[PDB]
Amino acid sequence: YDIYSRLLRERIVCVMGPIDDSVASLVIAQLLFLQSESNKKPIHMAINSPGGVVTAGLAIYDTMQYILNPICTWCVGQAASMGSLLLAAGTPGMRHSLPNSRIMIHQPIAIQAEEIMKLKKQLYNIYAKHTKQSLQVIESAMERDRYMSPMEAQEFGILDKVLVHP
Amino acid sequence: YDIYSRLLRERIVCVMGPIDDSVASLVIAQLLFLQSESNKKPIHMAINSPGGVVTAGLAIYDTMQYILNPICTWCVGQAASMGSLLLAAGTPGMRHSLPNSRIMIHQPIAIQAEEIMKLKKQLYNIYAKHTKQSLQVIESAMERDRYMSPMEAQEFGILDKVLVHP
Amino acid sequence: YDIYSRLLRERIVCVMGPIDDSVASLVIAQLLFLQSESNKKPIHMAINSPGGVVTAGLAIYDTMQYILNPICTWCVGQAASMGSLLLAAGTPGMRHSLPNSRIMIHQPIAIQAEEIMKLKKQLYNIYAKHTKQSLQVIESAMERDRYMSPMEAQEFGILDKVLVHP
Amino acid sequence: YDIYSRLLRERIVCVMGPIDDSVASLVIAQLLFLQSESNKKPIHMAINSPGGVVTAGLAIYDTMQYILNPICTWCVGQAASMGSLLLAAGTPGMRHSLPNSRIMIHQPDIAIQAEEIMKLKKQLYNIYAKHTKQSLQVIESAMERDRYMSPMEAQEFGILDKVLVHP
Amino acid sequence: YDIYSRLLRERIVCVMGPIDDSVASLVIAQLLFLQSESNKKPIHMAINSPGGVVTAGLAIYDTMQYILNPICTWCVGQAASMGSLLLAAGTPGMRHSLPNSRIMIHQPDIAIQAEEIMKLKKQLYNIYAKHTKQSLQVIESAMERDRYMSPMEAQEFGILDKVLVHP
Amino acid sequence: YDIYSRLLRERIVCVMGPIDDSVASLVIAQLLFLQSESNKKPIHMAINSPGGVVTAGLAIYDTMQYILNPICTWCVGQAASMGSLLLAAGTPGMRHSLPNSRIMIHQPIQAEEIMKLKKQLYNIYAKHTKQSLQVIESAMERDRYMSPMEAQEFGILDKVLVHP
Amino acid sequence: YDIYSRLLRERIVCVMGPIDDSVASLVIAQLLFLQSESNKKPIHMAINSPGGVVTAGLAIYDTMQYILNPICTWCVGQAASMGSLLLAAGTPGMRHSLPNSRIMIHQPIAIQAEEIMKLKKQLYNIYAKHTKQSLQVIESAMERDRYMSPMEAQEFGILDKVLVHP
Amino acid sequence: DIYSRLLRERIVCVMGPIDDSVASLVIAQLLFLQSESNKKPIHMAINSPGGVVTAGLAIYDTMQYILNPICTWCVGQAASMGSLLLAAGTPGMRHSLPNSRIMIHQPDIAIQAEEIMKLKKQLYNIYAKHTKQSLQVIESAMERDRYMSPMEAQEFGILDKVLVHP
Amino acid sequence: YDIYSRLLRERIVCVMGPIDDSVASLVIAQLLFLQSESNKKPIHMAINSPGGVVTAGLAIYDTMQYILNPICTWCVGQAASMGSLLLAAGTPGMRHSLPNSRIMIHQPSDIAIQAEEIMKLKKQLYNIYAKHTKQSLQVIESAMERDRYMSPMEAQEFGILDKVLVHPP
Amino acid sequence: DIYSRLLRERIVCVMGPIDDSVASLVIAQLLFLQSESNKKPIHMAINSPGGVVTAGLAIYDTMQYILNPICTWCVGQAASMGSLLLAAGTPGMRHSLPNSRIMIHQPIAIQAEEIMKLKKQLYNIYAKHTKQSLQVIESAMERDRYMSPMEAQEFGILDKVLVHP
Ligand SMILES: O=C(NCc1ccc2c(c1)OCO2)c1nnc(Cc2ccc(F)cc2Cl)o1
Ligand SMILES: O=C(NCc1ccc2c(c1)OCO2)c1nnc(Cc2ccc(F)cc2Cl)o1
Ligand SMILES: O=C(NCc1ccc2c(c1)OCO2)c1nnc(Cc2ccc(F)cc2Cl)o1
Ligand SMILES: O=C(NCc1ccc2c(c1)OCO2)c1nnc(Cc2ccc(F)cc2Cl)o1
Ligand SMILES: O=C(NCc1ccc2c(c1)OCO2)c1nnc(Cc2ccc(F)cc2Cl)o1
Ligand SMILES: O=C(NCc1ccc2c(c1)OCO2)c1nnc(Cc2ccc(F)cc2Cl)o1
Ligand SMILES: O=C(NCc1ccc2c(c1)OCO2)c1nnc(Cc2ccc(F)cc2Cl)o1
Ligand SMILES: O=C(NCc1ccc2c(c1)OCO2)c1nnc(Cc2ccc(F)cc2Cl)o1
Ligand SMILES: O=C(NCc1ccc2c(c1)OCO2)c1nnc(Cc2ccc(F)cc2Cl)o1
Ligand SMILES: O=C(NCc1ccc2c(c1)OCO2)c1nnc(Cc2ccc(F)cc2Cl)o1
Repeated sequence: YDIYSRLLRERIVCVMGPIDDSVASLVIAQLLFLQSESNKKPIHMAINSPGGVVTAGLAIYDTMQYILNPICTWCVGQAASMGSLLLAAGTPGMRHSLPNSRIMIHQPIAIQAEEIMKLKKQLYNIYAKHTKQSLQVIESAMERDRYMSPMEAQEFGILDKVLVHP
Repeated sequence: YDIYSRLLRERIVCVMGPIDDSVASLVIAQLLFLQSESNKKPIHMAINSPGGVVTAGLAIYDTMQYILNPICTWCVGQAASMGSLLLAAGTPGMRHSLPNSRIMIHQPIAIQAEEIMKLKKQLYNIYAKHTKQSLQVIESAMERDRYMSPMEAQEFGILDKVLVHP
Repeated sequence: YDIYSRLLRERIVCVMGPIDDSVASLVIAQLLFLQSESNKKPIHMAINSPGGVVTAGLAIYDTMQYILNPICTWCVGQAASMGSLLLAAGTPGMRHSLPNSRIMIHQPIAIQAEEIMKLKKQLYNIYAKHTKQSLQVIESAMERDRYMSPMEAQEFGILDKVLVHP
Repeated sequence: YDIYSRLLRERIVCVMGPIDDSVASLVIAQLLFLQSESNKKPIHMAINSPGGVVTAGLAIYDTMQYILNPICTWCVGQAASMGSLLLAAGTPGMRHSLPNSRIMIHQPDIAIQAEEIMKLKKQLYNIYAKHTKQSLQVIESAMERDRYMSPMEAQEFGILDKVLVHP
Repeated sequence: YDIYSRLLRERIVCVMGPIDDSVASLVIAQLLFLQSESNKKPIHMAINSPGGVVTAGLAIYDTMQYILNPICTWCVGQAASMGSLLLAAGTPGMRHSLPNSRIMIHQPDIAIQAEEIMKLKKQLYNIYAKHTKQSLQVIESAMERDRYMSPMEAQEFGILDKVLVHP
Repeated sequence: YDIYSRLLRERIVCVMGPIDDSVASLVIAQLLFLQSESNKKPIHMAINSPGGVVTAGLAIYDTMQYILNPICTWCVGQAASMGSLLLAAGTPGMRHSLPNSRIMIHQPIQAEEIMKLKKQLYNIYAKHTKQSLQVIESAMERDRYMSPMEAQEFGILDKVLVHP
Repeated sequence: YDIYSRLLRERIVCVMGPIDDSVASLVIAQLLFLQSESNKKPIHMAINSPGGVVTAGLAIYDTMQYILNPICTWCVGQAASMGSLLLAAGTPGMRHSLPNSRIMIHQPIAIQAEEIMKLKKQLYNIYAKHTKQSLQVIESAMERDRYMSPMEAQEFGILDKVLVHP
Repeated sequence: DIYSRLLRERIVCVMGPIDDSVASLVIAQLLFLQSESNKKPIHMAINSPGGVVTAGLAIYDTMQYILNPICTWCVGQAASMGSLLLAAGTPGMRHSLPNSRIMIHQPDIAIQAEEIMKLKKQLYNIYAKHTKQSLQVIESAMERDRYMSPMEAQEFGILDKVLVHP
Repeated sequence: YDIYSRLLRERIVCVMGPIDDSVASLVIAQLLFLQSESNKKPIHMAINSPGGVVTAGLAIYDTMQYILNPICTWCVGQAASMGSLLLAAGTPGMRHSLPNSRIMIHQPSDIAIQAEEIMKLKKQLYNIYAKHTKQSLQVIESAMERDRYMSPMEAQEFGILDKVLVHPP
Repeated sequence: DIYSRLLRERIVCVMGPIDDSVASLVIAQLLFLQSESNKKPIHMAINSPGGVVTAGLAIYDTMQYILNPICTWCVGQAASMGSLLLAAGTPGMRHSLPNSRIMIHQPIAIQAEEIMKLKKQLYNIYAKHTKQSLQVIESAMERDRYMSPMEAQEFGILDKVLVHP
């Protein structure tokens, strides 16, 4: 009996490792499943990812917003690139992080020059929406190759609570 | 059934081999499971690791502090780099080691220079917290490429009991 | 069921092939398992190994000494490097070998120079402890790139009985 | 069920392909298993091997002699190097071969010194001479020739007892 | 159930793809099984093989001759080198072939000496002549030609008995 | 000596194949070389490239503009991506092409920097073809090749020659 | 003649492609050569590099400063990472750049955490010395994953003149 | 050829890792220059992270054997056996450029445990001889995984002069 | 020209690196070269080898003994396996070693041989060692059994080399 | 090049495995030395474990073709086709160093008959130059073993075993 099954029975979705179309398919499938069991019971999303494909990450993001369930996000280990975007996409008041985690919002098929900027500005708006920061701040922050502490990411607007014990 | 399914039925979590994001996910999943069965019954963590990814180790570490269960750590074979951190992070009075084990605290997507130091100082504080040593002592020891014996590591504050037989 | 799953029901643990951190984890779990069913019924350890990782072998060794069960060791095929150490680590009077086996005690993550030298003396003492020989004999014997016959290794203190038929 | 479990349910042990420590562990486990089911019912060992690791073969050899069961050896396809040694190690009167099988006794894990390889060679010399009832000098001179023997040829030599076309 | 499991319930053994010691072990194991179910009920051998190891092919051949069951051979797609030898080794009157199949008897373990390759070649010469009822002069001269035969050609030669478009 | 040296002795620089930092080093070295022998005699640049590294091409481009020699560009086979940029960067009135060639200006680091390079290419094309920025941007958006006469009617090259 | 045997006759040293220990030896040898021909005639260093090994760059830098010749640096194509350091290390008034070149000072054998910061602070001081900026400005500037235009680098102090034509 | 002219000025380049292939070349050039003049000094430019010990000791023994004075120059870095060759220069003629990195901590065929300590103890004596420090000081220093600045190595006794300009 | 073409003008043959049929061919060619030019001037052999193919080493050994020149051997860095055999095969009184070298005579465990033909080769190595070190066969057999290196002074007292030099007097 | 000076002394090196690539060079050097003088002898140094049969027979026939006397020298080892070239020297001029190893056992894709045709061709060539019977050669070549230089001299493969000149 897979341990990841008894995790699903507790409404926990693990987003660990890089994010590609294969990972997104599972996460989205698990999210739509838990919604059918209850569109009211909250869902916990554990994040330990260095990023991945943007479209695959945006696929999870729109799915997190589409469903009606509240989503508790937990940053474990690290949440970088698209991983921090999913972290900030949690239900307001339910975005958590463990004390020694690291948060990074800087960005490290084949597309055109105008297309990467379309996605980049598309990322600017999503961050500003959930962190309630200005577009100019997000641009300057994502330009810095740096990690943030859980307390730093709380001051930036990415997460709400840093917990040592429940 | 499978021997690894029986260790879990006996509240034993194996942290053996190198540590990456994949290993940490299992350990954290196994840790959260045993807590649900009982937030009072202790958990046994067997460690035979040469280290691994820092964020993955801090992920397990933060989870060890998060849960309420007492955690008995056992160094078998060796516990080096992030492995020694998990060993010293056990519940005080329950950090064990077998007689012929070796303990090493020296540290061997990329990051910037200012970021790895944010992690070393993050490791300095965690060691000093559980070994009850000064930051200068932890820093000075970690500068030496060396292993410690169970009795050597016991005086330093890494483990509490050295057992040949119970 | 599986032939190796039926061996476990007969208290037989197979240490064949090279020894690494993966082998030690499996063997230790089986040893801890058989002890739980009965701390009095003996355990049989079949050895056909050319050696392996030192720390992984010492992990099995400390577990062999830790538990209360008597351990019958059987040298089948060959027991070289760390393999002979586990063979000699059996309960006195229960160290066997088949007639055409070869026994070798000579030794063929990165460590420093002092630490591998710390490990050989760690091997010297364990051999000298179980063969009742002097350290000078063990040091001089391990200097010879050579194999011993089962009766020769019995003369040396590595095993007690050489059996052709039961 | 699995055919190899049906073979095991009929006391048949398959020694096919090269021999390494991985093969020997299974064969020894299957032999110790069948002895527990019955130390009196014979065991059938089918051999189609070109040889393999010497220490792994001697593990099977010592195990074949250790147990109390009679062991019927059947050479199908070929038995070379350690395979013929396991073939000749059967219970006298129970060493078989099929008509088109190929028998070879000439020899072609970790490294070894020179003295150890000659130790292993003389260890092979003694085992053959014991079961073929030939002299050691004959075995040494025969093993010097890079050659195969026919099933009938090996019967005159003492490696196998019966060459069967039909039962 | 696996289609290869249901095939066995109808006494069909599939010899398809190249022939090695691994393939021979399966075929021999399945053949011994069906004999236990019935030493009288026939066995069906479907062949779509380009050849393979000689000793592995001889292993199946000797096993086909050893057992008592009648064996129906079917050439499907192609049967070349050792594959055609097993095709001709069927029970007389039970060797079939489909219309668009192709049969080849021309030839393309450890490293073998020169005298050993001829001993295997002469071993193949005799097996063909026994089952095709042809002379050695015909077999050797035919095997010298790098060529395929039609099912009707191979029937005139003695390799198979029936060429069927429909049953 | 080497046939490519007797080409150099006649003021011919070959830019054929993809463009990397290695190609630019040779072209820049050969361009600086021919200028010393004579800052007035023109230089002939044969181009058969599908593109390459942007920075290496701009290195060649900036050097073509830097030197005082007139630059005759020749599109033979094809000139795509950065190759067409070097083709249009020739001295006005000296940009040639053979009849069966094909010219491509569509283009196959951080997002803000990839965009900085694209807009940087827009200006270089518009400068040498004398077309509007919207025209260059809209043209470079189409994944397609142009005929030698089309590239003349666009400002990329001046003459299409069958025989000298 | 060979063009590379002719660049040297004009006191031109090419620093193009990535920088490793092999490139530095060639560059250093050619620099030491040109000084012997004349310790007064200037040397021209063309730079088209995306960076490389830090120690290899410092080898060229110390050699550029050691020799007595004036050094004219030319940024053609790009000068990133260690390339921008060599560009700014030219003789004041002799650091050039072509109009479409791009300059990057952000930085994209194994070392320890304390040692990578020593190299970073070592890069901070070399940049600050030649650009006449504060250490605080350099640290924040090198933190931005971005390239600079030739005019930007002229204001920041990396180069002195931007030439379209001589 | 620049490498033919380097030799014409009595300069021997030891750059990159050190193997038997490098040592043979270096030894040949050293033996060559001694015949040209047993009095004219030889200049050794070193940019190495270390390598095989026996090859380094081969160069060391050859450097000491000949009668010529030997000027050593640390350029870029001199670590492991490279620093040993650096300190093996003629006293008063061991230089280093300001941004170099000197390391004395240690990271052809397999060797036994006793025969790595004999090499390690062999390195201790050579360092103490050429640095004029005690063996106890050298041993404790070589245990620290860290680099020294040229001025630090000047204070430690590895080199004599740190020059920015001559 | 090449620096290796300048050692040759000074009668120096480099046996540096592992030994295969390719290395032996050069050494054999270089050795016959220096003897034909002069059968009286000595030849200097610098050795920095961990061993190699046995037959290739015996090719150098038989060639070293065949020619008339005295041969000065130099152990630099290390001389292990077949390297020490060529080192000990130098003309008596002309076998050198630098102070930090490491000499090994234990053999580590171009075609594949049979079991009987490896003992024919080991005994072939035993006799050559005992001949040049003037130790007993029982000592050489027992010595080559120890997986160990010798110091130049250790290897001198054993009979492998004659002089340990820091500087030439 | 040292190998160019070797040719100036009429020495041809047959070292390493034998393939069509090695044979072409050796034959060219042999054809070269005959043009220089069909009377001055040629020295063939052999340190080979064998190789392709057709390449060896190509070298062998050329050794027999030319009129020059050919001195063969076994250094290190001469196995498979290497021993054939060793015995193919002019009688009385086939030498060997003391520690050399001689092996006569033979350890594109060809058919069984053509492979058996090649062995019998090797049987006859050995018997011709060693002056032995086919029965002796077949039985000797059947043993996977090496011979000493004195052993091979008693067999007829070489003439002199030299320690010093
Ligand atoms: O019926 C639907 N859900 C109920 C459901 C029930 C049980 C599940 C399940 C889903 O998943 C496994 O167990 C549904 N149908 N269409 C959508 C919209 C949609 C939204 C996001 C996305 F990525 C893809 C889609 Cl299609 O929802
Ligand atoms: O304990 C929790 N649920 C009970 C439970 C959890 C997992 C289980 C289980 C029962 O039975 C088998 O598996 C829980 N509450 N919030 C979270 C999110 C989270 C994820 C990772 C992490 F490091 C820290 C946190 Cl807080 O988990
Ligand atoms: O109750 C214990 N065992 C009983 C047991 C029962 C069933 C098992 C089993 C073990 O293993 C599979 O099935 C126990 N006591 N101490 C520990 C910690 C420990 C000690 C030594 C060591 F090498 C590793 C570890 Cl984790 O565990
Ligand atoms: O316990 C034995 N039989 C009972 C048995 C029952 C079920 C089995 C089995 C064995 O094996 C599979 O399932 C036994 N028989 N002989 C020995 C000595 C021995 C010899 C060689 C070796 F490698 C290991 C050993 Cl223990 O033990
Ligand atoms: O008829 C037989 N019934 C026993 C049997 C029953 C069920 C089986 C089986 C075997 O195998 C799986 O299912 C039989 N078995 N073996 C032989 C002789 C033989 C022939 C060829 C060979 F390579 C090896 C041998 Cl031992 O006869
Ligand atoms: O010295 C120059 N010419 C002499 C010369 C002579 C022979 C050559 C050669 C050059 O090249 C091979 O053969 C020179 N002319 N302009 C510059 C500035 C410059 C501009 C761009 C650039 F990428 C590099 C530089 Cl240095 O320098
Ligand atoms: O001979 C020297 N100069 C003249 C010279 C002439 C021709 C050259 C040459 C050098 O090099 C190619 O052709 C010299 N001797 N010592 C130094 C100090 C030094 C400084 C930095 C460095 F990395 C290495 C060293 Cl050695 O310079
Ligand atoms: O005969 C010699 N003439 C000098 C010389 C040497 C090499 C040359 C050269 C001139 O010109 C180009 O190359 C000679 N010098 N040293 C030795 C012995 C020796 C061998 C190896 C070693 F590491 C140390 C030493 Cl001392 O002999
Ligand atoms: O012709 C000989 N010398 C002349 C000569 C001249 C210049 C050389 C050379 C040789 O070598 C390159 O430069 C010669 N002297 N002895 C032999 C017998 C021999 C012994 C061993 C061996 F491996 C090969 C042979 Cl041929 O031949
Ligand atoms: O001396 C001959 N030509 C002149 C010559 C001169 C120098 C050479 C050479 C050839 O070759 C390089 O150096 C010669 N003698 N016989 C033949 C015919 C022949 C014989 C055997 C063979 F395999 C191939 C051929 Cl073509 O030609």
